[PDB]
Amino acid sequence: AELLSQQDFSILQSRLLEFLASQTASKELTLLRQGIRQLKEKVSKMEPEEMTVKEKKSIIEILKARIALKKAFLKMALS
Amino acid sequence: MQIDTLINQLPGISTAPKHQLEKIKKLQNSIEEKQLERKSLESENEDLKLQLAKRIETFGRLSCVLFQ
Repeated sequence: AELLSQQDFSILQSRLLEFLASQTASKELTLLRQGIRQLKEKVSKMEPEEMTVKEKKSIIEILKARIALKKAFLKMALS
Repeated sequence: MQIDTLINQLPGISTAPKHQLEKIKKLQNSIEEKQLERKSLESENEDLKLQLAKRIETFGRLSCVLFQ
């Protein structure tokens, strides 16, 4: 049950809200603490895996320029 | 016994070479004309090869430059 997506964020926020509205000891808080535990372990398993997201965009575009030129040249010889 | 059986293995042949000689001359003429045909078609071949080679060369330099 592990993936670090937006949906489990919204899960977190909904847990927070439900805690606030619930408010000695709390069965909603302990559910919240399980949730933050899960997200903590999900971020601990997390790996940085970073190359520049701006560079990412740029190489998407120049690579796409490559591909378009490839198909242009290929169809050029086939004609 | 082996010599005898080999003598039987021996096929009789005319000592005269006229039949063989004529065969020989036919083969020589034959390979001569086939060699001429090969020569004509071979010159045309090499000309063709030069043409395609030029088109190749254009392709190679163009492709390299443009993609890189």
